[PDB]
Amino acid sequence: EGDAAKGEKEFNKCKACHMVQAPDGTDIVKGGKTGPNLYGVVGRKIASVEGFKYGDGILEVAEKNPDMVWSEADLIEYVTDPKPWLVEKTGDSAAKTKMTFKLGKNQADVVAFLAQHSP
Ligand code: HEC
Repeated sequence: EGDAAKGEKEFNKCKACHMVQAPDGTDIVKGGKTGPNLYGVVGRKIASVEGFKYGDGILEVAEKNPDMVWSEADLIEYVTDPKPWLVEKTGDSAAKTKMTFKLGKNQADVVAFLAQHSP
């Protein structure tokens, strides 16, 4: 539904904290390590990157929904603002988020870009 080409450019806003790197080490987008690798994130189980120290809130969503993977819809909501997304799922207004960056536009496009590299 989104446009991956605009998504790729907008992802510049994410790359301070996230890379897109394939399992063989191929860099699609070089980025930081503060947040998890986002290669393959679309259709991935929520908070499931081994070795990453996730916050308590996103782990609670995964524990409550053990089979739940990132849908495009959920990704669009989460990247808009992680906090209300966690609050809705956990029912805890104090739910912890390690990510507070907000993307108020072009969300579907960034998600389309990520989907192109979630083969
Ligand atoms: C650092 C300041 C960040 C920026 C800028 C962006 N994100 Fe992020 N992200 C960050 C952290 C520390 C975490 C872990 C969250 C937690 O509470 O543990 C995340 C997480 C995500 C996820 C979920 C990944 C998973 O494996 O489940 C996604 C899908 C995600 N981030 C996407 C994303 C995008 C698209 C960004 C730019 C618009 C972006 N993040 C910015 C840290 C940081």
